[PDB]
Amino acid sequence: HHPCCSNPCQNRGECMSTGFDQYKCDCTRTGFYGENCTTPEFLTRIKLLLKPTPNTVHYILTHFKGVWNIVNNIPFLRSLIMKYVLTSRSYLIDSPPTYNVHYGYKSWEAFSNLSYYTRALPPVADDCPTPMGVKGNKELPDSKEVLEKVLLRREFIPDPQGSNMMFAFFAQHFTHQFFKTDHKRGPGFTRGLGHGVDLNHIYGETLDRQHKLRLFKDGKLKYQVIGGEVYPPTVKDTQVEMIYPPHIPENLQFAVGQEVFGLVPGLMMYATIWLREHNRVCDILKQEHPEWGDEQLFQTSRLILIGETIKIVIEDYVQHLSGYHFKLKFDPELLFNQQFQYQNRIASEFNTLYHWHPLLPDTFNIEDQEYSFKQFLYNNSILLEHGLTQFVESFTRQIAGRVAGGRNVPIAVQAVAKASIDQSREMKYQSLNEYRKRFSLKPYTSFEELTGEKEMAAELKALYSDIDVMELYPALLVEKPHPDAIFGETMVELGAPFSLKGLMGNPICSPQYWKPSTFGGEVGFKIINTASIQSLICNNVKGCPFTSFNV
Amino acid sequence: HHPCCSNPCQNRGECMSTGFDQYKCDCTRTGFYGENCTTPEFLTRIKLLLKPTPNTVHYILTHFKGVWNIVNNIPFLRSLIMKYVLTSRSYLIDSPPTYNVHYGYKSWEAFSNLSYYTRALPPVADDCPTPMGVKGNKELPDSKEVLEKVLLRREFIPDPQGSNMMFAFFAQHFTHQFFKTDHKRGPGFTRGLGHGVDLNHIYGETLDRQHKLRLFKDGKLKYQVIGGEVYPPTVKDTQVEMIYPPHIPENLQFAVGQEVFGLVPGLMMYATIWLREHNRVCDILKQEHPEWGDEQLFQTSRLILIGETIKIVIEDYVQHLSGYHFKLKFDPELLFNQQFQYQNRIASEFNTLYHWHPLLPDTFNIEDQEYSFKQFLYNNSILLEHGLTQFVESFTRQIAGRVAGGRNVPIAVQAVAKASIDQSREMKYQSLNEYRKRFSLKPYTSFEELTGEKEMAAELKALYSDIDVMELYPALLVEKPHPDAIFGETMVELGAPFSLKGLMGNPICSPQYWKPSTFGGEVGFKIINTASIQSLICNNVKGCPFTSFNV
Ligand code: COH
Ligand code: COH
Ligand SMILES: *[C@@H]1O[C@H](CO)[C@@H](O[C@@H]2O[C@H](CO)[C@@H](O[C@H]3O[C@H](CO)[C@@H](O)[C@H](O)[C@@H]3O)[C@H](O)[C@H]2NC(C)=O)[C@H](O)[C@H]1NC(C)=O
Ligand SMILES: *[C@@H]1O[C@H](CO)[C@@H](O[C@@H]2O[C@H](CO)[C@@H](O[C@H]3O[C@H](CO)[C@@H](O)[C@H](O)[C@@H]3O)[C@H](O)[C@H]2NC(C)=O)[C@H](O)[C@H]1NC(C)=O
Ligand SMILES: *[C@@H]1O[C@H](CO)[C@@H](O[C@H]2O[C@H](CO)[C@@H](O)[C@H](O)[C@H]2NC(C)=O)[C@H](O)[C@H]1NC(C)=O
Ligand SMILES: *[C@H]1O[C@@H](CO)[C@@H](O[C@@H]2O[C@H](CO)[C@@H](O)[C@H](O)[C@H]2NC(C)=O)[C@H](O)[C@H]1NC(C)=O
Ligand SMILES: CCCCC/C=C\C/C=C\C/C=C\C/C=C\CCCC(=O)O
Ligand SMILES: CCCCC/C=C\C/C=C\C/C=C\C/C=C\CCCC(=O)O
Ligand SMILES: CCCCCCCCO[C@@H]1O[C@H](CO)[C@@H](O)[C@H](O)[C@H]1O
Ligand SMILES: *[C@@H]1O[C@H](CO)[C@@H](O)[C@H](O)[C@H]1NC(C)=O
Ligand SMILES: *[C@@H]1O[C@H](CO)[C@@H](O)[C@H](O)[C@H]1NC(C)=O
Repeated sequence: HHPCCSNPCQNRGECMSTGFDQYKCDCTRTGFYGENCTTPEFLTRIKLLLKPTPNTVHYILTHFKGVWNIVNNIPFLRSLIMKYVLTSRSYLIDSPPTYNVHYGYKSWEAFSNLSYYTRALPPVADDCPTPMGVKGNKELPDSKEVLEKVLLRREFIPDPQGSNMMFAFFAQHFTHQFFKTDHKRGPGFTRGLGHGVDLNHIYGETLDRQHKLRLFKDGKLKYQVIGGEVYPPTVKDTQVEMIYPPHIPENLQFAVGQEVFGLVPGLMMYATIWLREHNRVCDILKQEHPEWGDEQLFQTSRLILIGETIKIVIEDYVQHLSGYHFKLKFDPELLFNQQFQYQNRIASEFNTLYHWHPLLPDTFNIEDQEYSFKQFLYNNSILLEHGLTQFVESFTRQIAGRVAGGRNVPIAVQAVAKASIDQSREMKYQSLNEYRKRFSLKPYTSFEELTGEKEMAAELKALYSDIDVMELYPALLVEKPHPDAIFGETMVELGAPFSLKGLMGNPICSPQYWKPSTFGGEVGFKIINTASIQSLICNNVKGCPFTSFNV
Repeated sequence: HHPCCSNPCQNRGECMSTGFDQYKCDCTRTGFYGENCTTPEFLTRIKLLLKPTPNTVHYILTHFKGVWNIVNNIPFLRSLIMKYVLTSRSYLIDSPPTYNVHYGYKSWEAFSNLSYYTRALPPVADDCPTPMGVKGNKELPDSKEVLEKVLLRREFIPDPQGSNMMFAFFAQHFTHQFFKTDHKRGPGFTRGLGHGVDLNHIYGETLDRQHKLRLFKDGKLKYQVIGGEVYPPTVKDTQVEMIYPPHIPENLQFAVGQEVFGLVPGLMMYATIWLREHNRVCDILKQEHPEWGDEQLFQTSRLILIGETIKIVIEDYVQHLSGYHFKLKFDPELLFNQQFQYQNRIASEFNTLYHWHPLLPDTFNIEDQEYSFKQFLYNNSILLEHGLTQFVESFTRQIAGRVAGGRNVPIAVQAVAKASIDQSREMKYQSLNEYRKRFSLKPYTSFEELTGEKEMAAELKALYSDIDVMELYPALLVEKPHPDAIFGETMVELGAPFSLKGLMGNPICSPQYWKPSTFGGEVGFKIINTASIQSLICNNVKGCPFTSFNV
């Protein structure tokens, strides 16, 4: 078998076979040496003695509310802290990207082929004696048994952090610009070739699709007016291909950037809000620049919406998830005297960890109605009937499920949760503990340490035998959550660096783009710098209902 | 007409219209303020006073051989100076890239559409009152007149720097991996989507093409053996599309990575040399890793060849071009504590300035034969008759033509030179002095200052009237050369920053790639770090003939 099956190299050292039975570890720039790169260099000793744990940094940020109140009101210090938040997470992600599902070693093919998701850890070799390498049993536990024992929802568990349905649907809408698995090719492949926040879910992935969605007047996107309200145009009008069941009538087949957004009225809500926003920004730009043509109005509006999106994701969305008392800041300038790569490649593990189906409720509560999954799926009538104002009011009110803590996956989507495990295995993911070490965390020594609890730990020990063969995805869903939090430590420590890179990596955050002239001057720049989830809703939804990401 | 037609913004300020008749300059991070970014900040006023001119720096680097002899032999000093050399340029190229032929303002379409060449300066707006903005006559001079008066070769002018045909054909082969204009779409479009040193001219732009060229045994490329000599395989055997006129014998229809390489036996010489090198690197790696498959052998060899290419381009090719007494070094480690983006986008102006058709001789002298263009074009028969050994010996001995200094473009390729001019105009290039200002050079004040002479200066003045509307491409070919040099100041100052970025930007230069394990261990790594144009020929050409880029 492959000599590297046992994952012998530690601390980011690269394994390489040196014969049928032998390996070598490349220890370059890791700060360690020896056969397995475990012997610390002197300066590394001093850094390991000094640097605080992830769980210490997290306490400070989630406590001392009174001190953060001082810090948040002093611009110099807020900037300084935000700088730290950005740069600490930096060295964790390979940029330029490295491995993918087919390449456990660097190659030009892996670098150059954008159809692949990248990989934070190489896949387990095809010939390894166990699924995880050398440890554990010959087969992993049946995914069905794993799902049923510790993942599936008994009683609904509300998110103690107070996440609402505006948050769950925003998460779904936002992330589906860059998680677009190409099922024709396989789970390690993506159709999101821009690899980040390019708003293709509004504008289309291809220029052909963008042009069918565009009005070609005033920079705008096509739309229709139903009962005085602006909604996306139809499939029959744009000739834009969308995914709908056969029985969905012509008038209810809305056409938007991302082919799947007719699945859920929650997604169509956000699709409508953002289409309105784009056309709203066109109106503003036209006032500032009566001399501009359609193409410049369109392109400039797009850039402004990319900035709004990054702004919102950091300052409302990430802010809410973090539970930090410190006020996060979207300021590209903080990175201007740092080493940082303005480029991104979406990691497969970023997709996997983002399978937050526990967020979904048992029913979808809009006004006085309580819709089942059967009723909610593919029903845009629900949207037209109630209206966007009622959708926002209702979803702002309705609490989401806890993600970590185990047993919170709604039964309606059990097939989807099983697929994340199966697909995880098909893509040959390494173990939870391998991923924890890759992200500077101590491996878990037992299932009890992982769950924080006794009953689930025992199911898992009976299923997996060894903690070092526990899989990443189920673990994220069963993990001991932070105190009163939606997530546990592994989700946060893996998620945040991937997030930082997708957000700050965007070319609009680079010095040559981050100028008022890129956005049509000071007014356009200001739209970016004052954007929020509330203003997005307020500016585009009748009656300006109150909103946020918590109940 | 567009209010930015006159190009009022200086010092890299950005121009933006604010109404039909007004503009605003964006001076962010330029070091200047005021209406056209012409007033220097205090620190800028100081930076200017002290910073040496490019001609001063050029003089220092081409004199004091006795000091450079010391510096070249003290590794620490050599690295310091090279670090300066690499970082002085840097800040001159927009990366992430910005403009293109269709976008004179930043847009997502320009950022993301890899089919375009990028642009160091935005195009002149379509509605400007004169071809170059507002200066000059309503029509530029007839391109045939410019070509005939100041470009076409009367007597052959030899390169006073001693460049040979090994150099000339090296330039053509190397640059045709990234200058691959998509004539189906227009001059501003490329088929080289990898945008740099990917070695697609050897391996193919697409996976379909690569797979047809590969042997699928031991990582190797397919080949044929004619008279005991290894040559590229045929169109018939591989089903690889090549450009050949109908009359070419089947076995002389060689198939290689780049479709136009059958055009010149000169190019097919290097295609054969590099094909040999790849299969040779396979043999070494197979010996090191008898446990590896064909796929890993191929990919690792590819990475090694990319490293070899960059190494040779810096230390032999650029070294020779530069005229420096200082020895340039290929060492990615020098940028690890620097700010630098590991990405590149090929600029249209880099393509334009690289039209060095004056390098070409009047005849091609191999052994005792003198070949005319008509005889040499498409004649791989010449290659087989004489052999690679005689090709190298002959090409090492034959002098190339001077590029600047005027009147040295061979009439055999007059259509190509005319096209360079016509295409510049179709792509709406800004004028020479606009390009000089973009690259930190004083604009030329007269045609006599540009040429250093009187006769061409007078023809150019009668043709163009104003120096401020002189065009880039003809200017590079008539420019007064550096003392006893092949080029003028404008070629070096524009060319060098584009080069750095295309060489150091490559992902193999990034800290996560620049490790022995990336190249299959110390043995792969050392092939890169000891590569030279002499070693390339020595290892792959029968009899190990002496070679170099100068006669
Ligand atoms: C971020 C939170 C989130 C939410 C709230 C959410 C809400 C919902 C929802 C109710 C609104 C339904 C009916 C579904 C149903 C699905 N989801 Co999500 N999904 C979410 C994150 C994801 C992600 C990420 C993927 C992977 C998408 C991809 O790769 O294309 C996904 C994939 C899926 C798939 C395809 C899985 C497969 O077979 O490969 C289905 C079906 N699901 N999801
Ligand atoms: C670098 C020096 C150099 C040399 C030595 C050289 C040597 C020779 C040569 C030798 C016998 C011949 C017959 C030609 C003839 C041509 N060259 Co060059 N070329 C050179 C630099 C270039 C560049 C750069 C282009 C643009 C290619 C593109 O953009 O596709 C080019 C383009 C061309 C074209 C039209 C573009 C196309 O259709 O591909 C012809 C015809 N030529 N050239
Ligand atoms: C990026 O990687 C993709 C996966 O390797 C690759 O897609 C693959 O491309 C090949 C070659 O074009 C396809 O093979 C096809 O052609 C062969 C030989 O003629 C047939 O026998 C096959 O049936 C097939 O039609 C593969 O189908 C395809 N593999 C997939 C989709 O998984 C992309 O081409 C790569 N992208 C780039 C830009 O090179
Ligand atoms: C890269 O940017 C390219 C430059 O615009 C772009 O090429 C253009 O593609 C469009 C749409 O695919 C073509 O326009 C089409 O318009 C109508 C359809 O209603 C047809 O009748 C036309 O024949 C044509 O298909 C343009 O012709 C084409 N422009 C060219 C080739 O110069 C690329 O599509 C962009 N690439 C990406 C990845 O977006
Ligand atoms: C190198 O790291 C590896 C860890 O996998 C070690 O390999 C061995 O570890 C055990 C102790 O010597 C032995 O029982 C095994 O034979 C072997 N492991 C396997 C899976 O074959 C090795 O000890 C480490 N060496 C150093 C210097 O610490
Ligand atoms: C700097 O920017 C330029 C823009 O061109 C300059 O405008 C020009 O002023 C000239 C001197 O009087 C005029 O001859 C000319 O009318 C005008 N150019 C055009 C095309 O309108 C601005 O005056 C100057 N501003 C400052 C403050 O220096
Ligand atoms: C293209 C991908 C980039 C966009 C993704 C953006 C956000 C995804 C959000 C969260 C991922 C998972 C966990 C992060 C939770 C809290 C962050 C605190 C750390 C920080 O303060 O950073
Ligand atoms: C990393 C090396 C780059 C630094 C070079 C520093 C000084 C170079 C001096 C002169 C170079 C001469 C001419 C420039 C014109 C074309 C570039 C050719 C190299 C390439 O095709 O790329
Ligand atoms: C082989 C070159 C063809 C050029 C012929 C047409 C252009 C005439 O051009 C003339 O050429 C003369 C001789 O070099 C010069 O003295 C003149 O300055 C130039 O205008
Ligand atoms: C569709 O949703 C609507 C709400 O307007 C509901 O009345 C109807 O029952 C739903 N149809 C299905 C198939 O569930
Ligand atoms: C082909 O090149 C050969 C030299 O081997 C030469 O004799 C012959 O004239 C060339 N063919 C043409 C069409 O010039």
